Amino acid sequence: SEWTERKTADGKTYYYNNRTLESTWEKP
Repeated sequence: SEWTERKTADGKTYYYNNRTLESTWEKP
């Protein structure tokens, strides 16, 4: 488990990063 791919009710799969505390919306 490296990146959190979770679906927010907005209909978006947001990649939230709690490892370094960063919000990523574009997959590296």
